Amino acid sequence: NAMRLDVITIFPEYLDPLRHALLGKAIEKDLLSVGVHDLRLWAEDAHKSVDDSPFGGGPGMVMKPTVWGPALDDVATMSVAEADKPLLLVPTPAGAPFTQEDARAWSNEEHIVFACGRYEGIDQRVIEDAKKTYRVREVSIGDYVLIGGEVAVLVIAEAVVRLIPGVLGNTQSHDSFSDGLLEGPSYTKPREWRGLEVPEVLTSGNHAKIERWRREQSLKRTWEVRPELLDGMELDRHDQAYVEGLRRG
Amino acid sequence: NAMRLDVITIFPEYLDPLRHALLGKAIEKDLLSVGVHDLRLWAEDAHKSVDDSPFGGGPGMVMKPTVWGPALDDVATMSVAEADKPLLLVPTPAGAPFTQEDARAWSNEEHIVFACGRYEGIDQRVIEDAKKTYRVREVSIGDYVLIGGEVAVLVIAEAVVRLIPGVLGNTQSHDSFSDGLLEGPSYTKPREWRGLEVPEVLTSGNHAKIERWRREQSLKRTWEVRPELLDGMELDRHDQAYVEGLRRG
Ligand SMILES: Nc1ncnc2c1ncn2[C@@H]1O[C@H](CSCC[C@H](N)C(=O)O)[C@@H](O)[C@H]1O
Ligand SMILES: Nc1ncnc2c1ncn2[C@@H]1O[C@H](CSCC[C@H](N)C(=O)O)[C@@H](O)[C@H]1O
Repeated sequence: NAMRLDVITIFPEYLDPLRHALLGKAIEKDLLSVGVHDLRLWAEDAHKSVDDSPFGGGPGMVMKPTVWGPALDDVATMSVAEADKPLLLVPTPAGAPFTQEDARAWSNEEHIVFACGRYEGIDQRVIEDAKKTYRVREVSIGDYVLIGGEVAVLVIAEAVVRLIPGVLGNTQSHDSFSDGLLEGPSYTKPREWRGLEVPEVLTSGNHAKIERWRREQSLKRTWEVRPELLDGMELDRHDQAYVEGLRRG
Repeated sequence: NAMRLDVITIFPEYLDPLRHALLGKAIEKDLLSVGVHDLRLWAEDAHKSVDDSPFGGGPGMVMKPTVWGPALDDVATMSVAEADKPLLLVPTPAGAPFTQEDARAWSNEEHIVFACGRYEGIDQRVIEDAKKTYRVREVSIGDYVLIGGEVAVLVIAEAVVRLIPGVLGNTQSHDSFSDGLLEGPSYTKPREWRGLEVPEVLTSGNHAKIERWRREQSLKRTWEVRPELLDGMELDRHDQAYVEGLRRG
């Protein structure tokens, strides 16, 4: 019943946070099992080389199929119709964007393997050949350029594992994007701090007005920061009139 | 001349990867200085409490202004006109998206402080009050929900620090999104592996044809995975005709 994550990387230590904070707690609840594997275990030469110059010339290095292929073959055997193949996630800025829908889908997986790139990335034939053994997804965490895939593993792992029942715990298991909108601001005690008062509606005890305030603040934050998300929705008169009030200042 | 990063968190150990791989090398080149601070140092009660129930009712916990405010005040003094204030980055899924343009801008900063949220996040008054001391940016790394802000610090740090001269090193300092397109696939030796041959143009030595192939493959990957990015560009006849050939199959 535990999700198994296997990560193949030249920097195993980068994945130490998979055993910290909430994911570490998930392991102690038998909800998560983590294996981190040094890609160099599969390098044959004495130099433990994992990369080589790109075909076509040009700078940089590309990771070697003769190392990656055996590594992926071996890790797949660690606890065929497509649905029965394990999932292989390959972080790359040229992959389809990671979405909350992906996180929900992947929370159902029994076994996720991650292939972590560095340098120019992994020879593309590794990804194609891996389809014989895995369901393969290339995935970008956003429109920006990282140094390696390891940090993207940590991102995806957080978003996926927190959707496994029991991981968040009784207090946080109850978010942004859920209804197409960003979440608004939150407040706690004291009522007044450094001259700033919590919105008075929140101390009114009136559940209907508090709930409307929360909706307004979500519309307002979305309008401020991601107004194009509102263009994709049909707002009712209450919400549309509120947003028009923002546009008029 | 070194960029200083200070991170405030209830899980300092999560930031251990700031001293691994390339960022660890950057520290050893005097290009980066990292401080990680336990938020609980600023908790007053014997219980070292950093969070409390939200105003308005409802589940979850919100991090306390009476802990965050002093923490941010103290860390700002660690090596006023707006431009002279340090930059405070506050990861939140309700923040403006992190972009490569942000990464370029922030690579010029002398001092970046990160406030890492957990639970429902940080009382919003902390963010507003912090504007007296910092230039403040709320930033989302993507449209998905994480457990804490620590992993988003690792993401932003990779994307920013790799733009500091000297960090990538002579071999990788020369990417996706640079021209609005995703990068295409890369290949290395051997020419044939598991029945898959590297594209023959790449072994032709013809630089003009190789360069055109690289452009086509970038257009193709973008069309496959992010076709809306092509809608935002005026492609010339060579590129538009190529993409139309993809649409016709
Ligand atoms: N936005 C992103 N999402 C997921 N992984 C990323 C990423 N940015 C970089 N990476 C990881 O970091 C590695 C090196 S960056 C590869 C850079 C390439 N020249 C390009 O710009 O397309 C990638 O192979 C991938 O594993
Ligand atoms: N996409 C994202 N980008 C940056 N930080 C994120 C993030 N998702 C979660 N976080 C971090 O994780 C913390 C807890 S998640 C807060 C969840 C909130 N109820 C909501 O859905 O809006 C946030 O406060 C932030 O620090």
